[PDB]
Amino acid sequence: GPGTACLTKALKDSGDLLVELAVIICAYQNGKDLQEQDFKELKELLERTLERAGCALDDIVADLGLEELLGSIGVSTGDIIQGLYKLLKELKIDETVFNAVCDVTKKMLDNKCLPKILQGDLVKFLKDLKYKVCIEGGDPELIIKDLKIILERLPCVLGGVGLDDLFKNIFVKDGILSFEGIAKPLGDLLILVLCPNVKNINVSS
Repeated sequence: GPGTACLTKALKDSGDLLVELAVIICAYQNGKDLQEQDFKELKELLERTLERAGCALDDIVADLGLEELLGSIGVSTGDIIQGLYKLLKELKIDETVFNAVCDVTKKMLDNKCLPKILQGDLVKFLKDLKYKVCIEGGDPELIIKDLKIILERLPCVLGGVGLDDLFKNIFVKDGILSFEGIAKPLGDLLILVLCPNVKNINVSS
């Protein structure tokens, strides 16, 4: 249908749609003890994300067939998410990218980052890491400074460790960033998870 058609083309366009959808889908699927307002905001984010790509969620829901009669007034967001996920696989999306984004999203939820995922801030975070942190030929003192600015806007990823104490434990050592003491979990997340993800995806600054 028109909704699936629009989505199909939109995924082939230069943009962040696949990554953004993966975040939304995996947040819905993995979030723990989600509030009703969380579910409402996730749907609003899906609607907005599709609109920005030139598509309408209503059209997609029509094509998923969720709107016939059925045993409810309205369509459940869970059904939309599961339908959308199945549809994406039918459209042969890059599941390597999808799964890598999904795994990252899971880790960010475990750090209580949902309120910021809801604000659409996660893709922004990956963009900043891609161009300011996970880079080649960078000045490590400058990278430390840039990381400080970035994390200050997404403090949930610090996992309760204050920014000030975290950076008491981040040093240049032998030309590479060194994450010592209480900063080691953050360093692991960057080095093992986030930097490989942002190198994998193509996304604008």
